[PDB]
Amino acid sequence: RKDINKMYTQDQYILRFEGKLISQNKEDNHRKFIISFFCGDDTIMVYETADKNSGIWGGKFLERMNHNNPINNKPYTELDFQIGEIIQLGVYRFQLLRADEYTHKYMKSKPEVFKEADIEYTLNHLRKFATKYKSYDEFMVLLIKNIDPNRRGVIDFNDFVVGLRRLGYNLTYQEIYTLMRYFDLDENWKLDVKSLFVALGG
Amino acid sequence: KNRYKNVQTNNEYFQPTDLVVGKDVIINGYSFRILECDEYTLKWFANNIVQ
Amino acid sequence: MREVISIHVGQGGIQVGNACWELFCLEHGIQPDGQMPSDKTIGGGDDAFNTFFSETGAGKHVPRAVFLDLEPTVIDEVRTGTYRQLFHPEQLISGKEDAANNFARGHYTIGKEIVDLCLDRIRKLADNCTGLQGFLVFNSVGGGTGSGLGSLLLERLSVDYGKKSKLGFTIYPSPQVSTAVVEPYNSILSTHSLLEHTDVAVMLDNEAIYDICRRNLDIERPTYTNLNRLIAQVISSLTASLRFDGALNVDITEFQTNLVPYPRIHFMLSSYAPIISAEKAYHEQLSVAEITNSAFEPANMMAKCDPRHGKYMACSMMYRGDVVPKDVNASIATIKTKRTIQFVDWCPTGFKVGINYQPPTVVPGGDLAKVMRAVCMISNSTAIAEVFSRLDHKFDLMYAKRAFVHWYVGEGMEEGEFSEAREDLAALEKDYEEVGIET
Amino acid sequence: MREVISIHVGQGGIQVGNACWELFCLEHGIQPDGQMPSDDAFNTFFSETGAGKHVPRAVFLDLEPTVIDEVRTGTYRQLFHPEQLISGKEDAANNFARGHYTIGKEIVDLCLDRIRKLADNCTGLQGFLVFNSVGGGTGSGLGSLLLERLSVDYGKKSKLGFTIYPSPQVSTAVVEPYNSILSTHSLLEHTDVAVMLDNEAIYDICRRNLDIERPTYTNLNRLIAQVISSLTASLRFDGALNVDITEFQTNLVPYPRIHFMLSSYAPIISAEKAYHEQLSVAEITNSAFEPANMMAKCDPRHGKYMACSMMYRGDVVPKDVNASIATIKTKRTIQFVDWCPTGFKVGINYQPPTVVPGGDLAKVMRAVCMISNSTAIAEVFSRLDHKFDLMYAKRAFVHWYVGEGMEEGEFSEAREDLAALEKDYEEVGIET
Amino acid sequence: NTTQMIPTYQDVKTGTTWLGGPTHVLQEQHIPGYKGHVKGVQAESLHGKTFARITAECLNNRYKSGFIVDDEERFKTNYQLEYIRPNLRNNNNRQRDDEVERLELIKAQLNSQPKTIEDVPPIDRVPVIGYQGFRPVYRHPLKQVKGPTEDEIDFQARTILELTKGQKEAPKEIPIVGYTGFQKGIKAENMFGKTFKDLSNASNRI
Amino acid sequence: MREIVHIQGGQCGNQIGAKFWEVISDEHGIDPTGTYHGDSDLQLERINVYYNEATGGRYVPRAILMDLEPGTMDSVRAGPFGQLFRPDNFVFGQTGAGNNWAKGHYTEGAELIDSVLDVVRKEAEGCDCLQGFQITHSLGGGTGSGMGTLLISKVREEYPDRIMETFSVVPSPKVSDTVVEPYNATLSVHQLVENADECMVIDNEALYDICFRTLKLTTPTYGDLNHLVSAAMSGVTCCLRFPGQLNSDLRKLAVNLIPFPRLHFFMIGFAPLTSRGSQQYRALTVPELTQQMFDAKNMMCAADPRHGRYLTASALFRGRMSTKEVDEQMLNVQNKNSSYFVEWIPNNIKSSICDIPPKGLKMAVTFVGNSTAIQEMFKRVAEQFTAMFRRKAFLHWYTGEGMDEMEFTEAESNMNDLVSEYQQYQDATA
Ligand SMILES: Nc1nc2c(ncn2[C@@H]2O[C@H](COP(=O)(O)OP(=O)(O)OP(=O)(O)O)[C@@H](O)[C@H]2O)c(=O)[nH]1
Ligand SMILES: Nc1nc2c(ncn2[C@@H]2O[C@H](COP(=O)(O)OP(=O)(O)OP(=O)(O)O)[C@@H](O)[C@H]2O)c(=O)[nH]1
Ligand SMILES: Nc1nc2c(ncn2[C@@H]2O[C@H](COP(=O)(O)OP(=O)(O)O)[C@@H](O)[C@H]2O)c(=O)[nH]1
Ligand SMILES: [Mg+2]
Ligand SMILES: [Mg+2]
Repeated sequence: RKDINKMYTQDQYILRFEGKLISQNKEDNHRKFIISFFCGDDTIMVYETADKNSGIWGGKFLERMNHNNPINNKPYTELDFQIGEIIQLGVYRFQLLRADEYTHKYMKSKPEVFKEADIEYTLNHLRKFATKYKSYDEFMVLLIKNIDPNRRGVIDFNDFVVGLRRLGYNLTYQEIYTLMRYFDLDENWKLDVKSLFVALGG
Repeated sequence: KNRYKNVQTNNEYFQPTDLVVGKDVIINGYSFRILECDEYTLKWFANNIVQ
Repeated sequence: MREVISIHVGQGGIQVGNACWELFCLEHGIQPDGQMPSDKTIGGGDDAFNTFFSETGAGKHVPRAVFLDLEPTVIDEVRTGTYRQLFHPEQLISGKEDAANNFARGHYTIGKEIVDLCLDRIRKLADNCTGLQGFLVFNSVGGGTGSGLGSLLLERLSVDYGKKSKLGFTIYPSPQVSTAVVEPYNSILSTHSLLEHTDVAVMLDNEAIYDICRRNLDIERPTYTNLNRLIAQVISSLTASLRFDGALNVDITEFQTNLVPYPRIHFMLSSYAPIISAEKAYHEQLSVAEITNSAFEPANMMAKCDPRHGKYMACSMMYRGDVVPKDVNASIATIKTKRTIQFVDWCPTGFKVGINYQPPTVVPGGDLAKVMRAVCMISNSTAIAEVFSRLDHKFDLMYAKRAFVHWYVGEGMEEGEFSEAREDLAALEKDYEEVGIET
Repeated sequence: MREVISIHVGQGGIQVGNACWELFCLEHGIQPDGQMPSDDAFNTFFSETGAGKHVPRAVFLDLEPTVIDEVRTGTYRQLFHPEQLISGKEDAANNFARGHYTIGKEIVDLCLDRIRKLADNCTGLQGFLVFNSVGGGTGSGLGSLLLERLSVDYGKKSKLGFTIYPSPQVSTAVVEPYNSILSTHSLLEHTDVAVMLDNEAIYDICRRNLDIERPTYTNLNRLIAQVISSLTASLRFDGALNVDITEFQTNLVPYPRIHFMLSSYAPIISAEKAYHEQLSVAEITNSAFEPANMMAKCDPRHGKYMACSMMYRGDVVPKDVNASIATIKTKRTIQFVDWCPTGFKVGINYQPPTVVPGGDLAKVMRAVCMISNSTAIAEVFSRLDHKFDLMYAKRAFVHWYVGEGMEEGEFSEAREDLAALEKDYEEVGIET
Repeated sequence: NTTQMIPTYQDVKTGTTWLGGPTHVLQEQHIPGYKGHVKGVQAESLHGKTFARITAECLNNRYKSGFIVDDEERFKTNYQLEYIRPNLRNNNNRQRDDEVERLELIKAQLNSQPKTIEDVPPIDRVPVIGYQGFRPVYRHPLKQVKGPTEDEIDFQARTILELTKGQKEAPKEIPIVGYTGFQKGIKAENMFGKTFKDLSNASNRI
Repeated sequence: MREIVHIQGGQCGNQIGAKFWEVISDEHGIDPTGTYHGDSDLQLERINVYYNEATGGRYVPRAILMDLEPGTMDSVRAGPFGQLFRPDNFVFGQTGAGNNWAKGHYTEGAELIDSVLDVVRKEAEGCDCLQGFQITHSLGGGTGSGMGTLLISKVREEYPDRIMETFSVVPSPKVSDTVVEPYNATLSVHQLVENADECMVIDNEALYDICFRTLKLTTPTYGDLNHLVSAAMSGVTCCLRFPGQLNSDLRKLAVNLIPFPRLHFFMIGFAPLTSRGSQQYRALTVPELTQQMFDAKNMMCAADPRHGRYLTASALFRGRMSTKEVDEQMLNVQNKNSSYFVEWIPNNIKSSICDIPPKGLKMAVTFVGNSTAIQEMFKRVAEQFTAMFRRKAFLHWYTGEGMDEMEFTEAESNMNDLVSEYQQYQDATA
């Protein structure tokens, strides 16, 4: 058989991601890769982007095909594809860099499927972790003194992952991106702790 | 010299009482405002329209 | 690095060319505006859209086309409608006066002063490209403006460019249903010039779809809306293999090298499947095994011809999608065992097989149900002679009373020109008979 | 340290000459008042005053007060040197004789000194750009007389002239044939390089590409304006391959006599349609030689090709030049003359065209200007003679000229030259 | 009119019917082969749109009746109705919105430097040294300039800000290049040198 | 772009346009003040087809008005849409034609017929591209026919590359309004045939029959007759002025309706037309067309249309229709009267489609097919000429203005041959 209802109903959806390859050599560390995921029949695709004058032979790197994770031995479902996660294909390893604005709307559209997408579950995910501190406001107070050592009122992502992981809390990358992307007033990847704080407390 | 529709009254057929100088009237997409009346005309208002 | 450009001329030429883009445009994600969505800001992948278009440095895309017509009505309205933004603003050349169905007007009177602009346009249109496989021109034969300009353009394409393969999808008037009053005249004269310049020509007579629409689509009041579209799928199928991954690809130049037995005889007829009402399409699986058998059904011939009235020289049929190649060997096999269809004597095998994986997309509000498995065929059968015989006679009476001739002479055309046409036809009926006789 | 002095004579140069400065100024970065807004190479047309505004390197002349004064009151009143706009009072009224024999004699002196003053600022004086239309009585001469003295006043200085010749059929005045015949006589043996700018060829540019149904002499300016900015571009910013004024008179004039060349400019596509195409090198340069784009009303196909030099501006890469030129050669419709086996002079510039405000021209990343000198040019010359031939036959409109100082024999002498110039063209084009 | 309402956005995403879809669950149909009078097939001569699709328009009471058409209901070219974008599978160009903004902004800025109220440098008060001209003897030798009245400049600012992400809409919608229509008095008034595409803004704006 | 102008000689033509220019006014949506008050984009796209533009923004037709007497234009100009016309174009004669063809064709017009020629010429020159003319006149009137033809004569001498259309009214056998009708009903035909391209013959008599037998009203008036005829004009150019699957311009019909150079006369009748009350009971459909398009009572021709073999015809439908019912029915429309159709011209029924329907109806059609049935009129009219001429009755009038009987003798001679050559094709067989 071949899923009949699967093909006719959910055919149109197509997700696009940008990523970077990890391997043994320096050879192809800086060139970029664009990953296309057809959810109609769970077929993975590899496409190559080559900048002008770069000298690399632009074109197709892998044809759309179907292959699976050796460890869990279960075909690919929509769950594994997430921002920052690494998917294993063939004898390569790819990393997802950024999502397609078409995708996110599709990404955030279906909670209960991509839980990390649901905005509400994200903050609380961090909220439920605040039980260790005796005083709730203490958990409020310390945060400002941990994530932002300089208390500048604005922070950048590279420190935030280290800053948060500095305390010890465990957040999968797919949760981290969703929070910051919400508070970017001018859409330049600049957090507003106050807006985060105001939601956290006021 | 033929019947003309009256815009002012629900597209009705005109009546003698309509003509009132000092208040404008419109006929078939045109702007008419009278100035005066023939002194013969004044009598006719002066014998029947009175109520 | 592979492409094919479109030629449009004649009222029906413009009208038909209308449908091809929406089916083509929607396939690649190109909305009417040109920027694919306002949302998808990744792109730079699946390099195939060059097969029909070109890139503009940044922004939208341009269809590789030039629009021509001698009337302002249809062309002008196309400048205020839904697709106002796609076609190049200056590429839709327009005339000033109509041909008025007078063939002589379109070949020696009014078409002379407008062919230059297109021929000028074609030069660059080929210039910007790199891998031009061949030209495709759609022209309703039964059009005084469509024909006279239609016939000429094919003439210059032979000398200025030459060996490039040119394809033309003409639509002769229906065997009994007719629209104009002098269609037979603009039939043959349009028939002569293209005889020795067009490598490929396929039958698309209008009436055939009329039965095609009713029998399957179940349309009791079909209008010109649904006649063109089903053809559009015909255009898509033939060029579908040149812009998507395929197990055994077929090239446009690999089409006219396997369906024209002699340089002289260059006509063939086609037919498509499956057409079935979306409200009842799915209850039958046009079945993968029986899809091909649907190909040879006379009732589904897009041309009013009876393939059963002659032998088959060769079949050019293309599927689409994920049909297992093994089925192609089997299903096609059953045809040979069939006795209702017989081949010519000298041709052992006349089947060219092309398999593609991409499935045909569904139009919005159209008739065809979004199907799983389909297939289409392009064939050259001696029965093609059947139509010409009926076409020939229609002129015989007309010239007998030389009616309507007087205006033609007023266009400067040589009366002897008509003389050659009937001489031309003599071989047409004659040559087929010689080919039709077994050794 | 490159300089050039601009000399404007007659209204036609006045209107265009006024037009040309807007194109340059906005390409420099100087506001209309002429004061740098708190922002070297821009010296090419200017001389610093030490502190403050800048004086354009131009001088204006005329025998008519109306046209010149209009500049001296509008937006640019503070642009030029206040006194340099020398002006007379009596116009020749298209009477060529009036422009060089009774009135112009005295007022020429003022011009000679002013240029005499302007050059002193210049240290490496390169040449002169002269603007003047053919269809002008005073316009025909005043430029000539300055041409005669200047050729003997500045020695071997190489110079150029953007003449504007009359259309094959469309003409505003009625005595145009005379001055044109003499004007060539006057300008035949005094100039280095002069371009063909007959107006009628210019209009045809507007309709087909800019899609304008009614452009006046104004729109003719900016489109013509780009030509001036074209040739001189290489001298006044960087480039991967320079081409100077001095390196023109030694690359387009094989013989001392044949010196008439017709140029073209491109691309020219409005801002409301161009965004559909990438504006590629291959598609553009083929527009340069196209018969529909030559700016002089003559057929670039009727005659042989001798040598054509083209200058590019934009962010073009040279390889788009090397590949394209090979394509042009192999064509079987544009053919080169027998005696010039190679005739391409390729120029490349980096800065983009300066989009005019506020103007009609769209925004593009590449522009092309081609200088064509083809044997077919003779069509303009011969057609002029026939008009002159029929007219002079009846001694018409003659007495108005002798009384101003013209000897009857003057008209006869010229007619020899044009055919004499006519004789040269046939000889040069004959293969060995 | 069946297509644009049916397969509604609630039908495709996480729904039952697909793009084509067996669209008989949502509404009442009659599975082709059938005889009778559905009350809306023979009378109104609806074209194309295969019989199955015709039914849904029949009973659902959408229709359009009367021998006399309500002006608009007849004044459409069928070209438009057939080929109306892609509509319902899954959910125009902002062009000329910047054009207007790119249009007035040029107008305003040029109107923001007239040197209002004797703000010109000491020079330029009188004409250039070489002027000729009249220069009437009995007149105020200097020049007088009125200039915009404060609020006039501020008035343009509000419109400029309002247009950018404001209630104001795109002006008309205009053709491409060669439409040979009347264009609302391009000739009745000269409007000669105005960059033909820009004429439409000059044409329909009035 | 493919526009036409208007000219109308005498009273007859002037009245025809009265309800005509009104009709062209309402379809595009123009009020008596000429201001634009439309709703959709269509109603203004091709407004140049009958109107030129001037400063101020008011739209007007391009109509040439001329007549030999002041009585008539002093009546129409005041009526609805009466102010639209260009007062500059107004010129006219001062003595009147006097119901005599002789007086109005050699004495009066000759001195003044240049006047219209200038007014005729100028309006044609200023346009971008000129397509054709439509002239309405009467054969039973003095100035109408007389001055009517010569104006057609001169124009043909200068514009041989265009088409010319003239709607002529010949006197039906019953309702004859002039005793001297046969002569001007006689002389006119010669001149018209030798220069005319397309001719449509309409008889007032058949107009009365249609009114009673279709509209079933009580007292028809001249206004309504204008109501019926004026619409018929809308058949020809309604396709020519808006979109359509297969546009059918004048030359499209011409190449598709004129089988021979010397047969340029047609007979037409309009549908639908139903009594006011019965409008609801009838169910308009394509089937409702064929039964009434070819039906006898819809034929505005005095001659019975079923008394001959049809040669060719064209169809210009109006309203949203799928051609399928347009096409299939016609082929049925031919076989069912194959004995009614000539045999050597296969497929002699033409069809066309216009998206915009006539006002007030969801579907309407105009039918034009070349038929020999008209042969009754020429034969019936012909018999009238020799009966009066042989006696030379009223001959002093014509002989009193410089004419002879040779022109009259020539007029009768060519008439028989034309019909005689017209009736030959009726019996032609393959
Ligand atoms: N398949 C198809 N055929 C059509 C269509 N419209 C018209 N035709 C056919 O085309 C024939 C006439 O040729 P056209 O191309 O429409 O007319 P033309 O080429 O513009 O010539 P002119 O009408 O004289 O200007 C008719 O007899 C129809 O059979 C259409 O929409 N689809
Ligand atoms: N391209 C262009 N040509 C112009 C323009 N104005 C005038 N001409 C040309 O100049 C001719 C008119 O004579 P001009 O040379 O201008 O006269 P002038 O410069 O005032 O000198 P006089 O004739 O002595 O007054 C016309 O035939 C035009 O061809 C312009 O604005 N642009
Ligand atoms: N269509 C139409 N024809 C009319 C009307 N009244 C009269 N006629 C015809 O006009 C003819 C008279 O024309 P006439 O004025 O003598 O023409 P003239 O002498 O050239 O001006 C009569 O035979 C009538 O048949 C009308 O109201 N409508
Ligand atoms: Mg046509
Ligand atoms: Mg002058």
